[PDB]
Amino acid sequence: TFDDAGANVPLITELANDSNVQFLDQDDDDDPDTELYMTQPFACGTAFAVSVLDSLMSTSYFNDNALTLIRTLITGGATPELEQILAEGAGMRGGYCSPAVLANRDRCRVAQISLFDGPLAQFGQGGHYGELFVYALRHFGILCIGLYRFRDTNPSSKRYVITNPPEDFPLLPTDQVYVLTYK
Amino acid sequence: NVLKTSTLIRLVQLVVSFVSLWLTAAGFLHLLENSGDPFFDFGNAQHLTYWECLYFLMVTMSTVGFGDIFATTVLGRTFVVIFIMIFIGLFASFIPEIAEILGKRQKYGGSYKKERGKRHVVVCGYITFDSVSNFLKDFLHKDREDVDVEIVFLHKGLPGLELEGLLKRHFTQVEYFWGSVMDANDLERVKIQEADACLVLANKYCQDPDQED
Ligand SMILES: [Ca+2]
Ligand SMILES: [Mg+2]
Repeated sequence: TFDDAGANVPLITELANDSNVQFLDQDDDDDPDTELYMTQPFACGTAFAVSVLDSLMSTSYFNDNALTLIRTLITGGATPELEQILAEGAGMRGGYCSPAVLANRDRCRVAQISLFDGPLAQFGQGGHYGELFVYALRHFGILCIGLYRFRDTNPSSKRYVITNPPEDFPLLPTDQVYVLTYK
Repeated sequence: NVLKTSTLIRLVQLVVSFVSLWLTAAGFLHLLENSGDPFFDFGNAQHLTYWECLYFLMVTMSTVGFGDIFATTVLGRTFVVIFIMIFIGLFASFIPEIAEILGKRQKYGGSYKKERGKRHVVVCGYITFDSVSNFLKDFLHKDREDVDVEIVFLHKGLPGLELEGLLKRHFTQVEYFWGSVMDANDLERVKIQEADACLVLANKYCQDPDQED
């Protein structure tokens, strides 16, 4: 407690054994035989483990280009050039840079934004995800990819992921939306 | 998808391999003995039934060999020699591996049946004849007031014979289950939702007390 808030602080835990996910939180209704991705701590983004990544073998085979899509995002924009400069053993070389290479700063990133206030709040006030998607893309170039919604609606702080909802999916004023964004 | 586990796969393979080879070899001997030998114009023959051949092969592959029934054609005898060299190896390896698989079964599975108005205490951690005997002789001691509390041991192991004797001496008020408090399914079996307390005993004589803690 910090009364001088406890479970309100956001955690992400790397797990060595995916079965230990059941110990991370209370009132999960734990089972030993649910796969990690179904468990409440993973659905909330409070837990992670290596076992969710091993399908990247088969995705790297079936579409190489799609693995570069993930990495551009997940590394924040590492490149074969940067990987080679590090493999040259000299350490990460840097300094002041030209306007020509600084053009790479204007690139897309993943961001998370709230429907509680600002121009998009009109959709949190009883609109639908399809309305929000089209409006944000048209007015801002903001491309919505999913929701981060409170698990319970009334008292806990936990939220869960909803990848790419249907167009008629109802929104809440407390929702946050994951967005691809350019500034 | 029904044959789910490696031991059930091995079990069904052993049993059905044995039975199919035994039934096949019994038919083969039945053909040879009832045929009679071709070298003697089929005059040397025996009128065995298939069931007598099936019995005789069991009696020979087990190496009992009563000789109440035996082969008398030269083909049936040379078949019995080939059969002896092969099937003694099968019987002497298969029957112990069947007995091993049937022996490797949990004897303290199942679930605590909560009696209508009695209390129970779950006990776990370092459970052994030394820890349990010292615990029970203080917990169930006659100088305490008479209270009906059941003790429910939960441990990931089979009791040693000394502990199994001690559990049987307290059969009316002590119960034991295979399992671990690390599994929600085992905690449900011991009915811990409505236990009065859980006691976690420690190995005071472990090689390192931080791994034990
Ligand atoms: Ca839990
Ligand atoms: Mg009882």
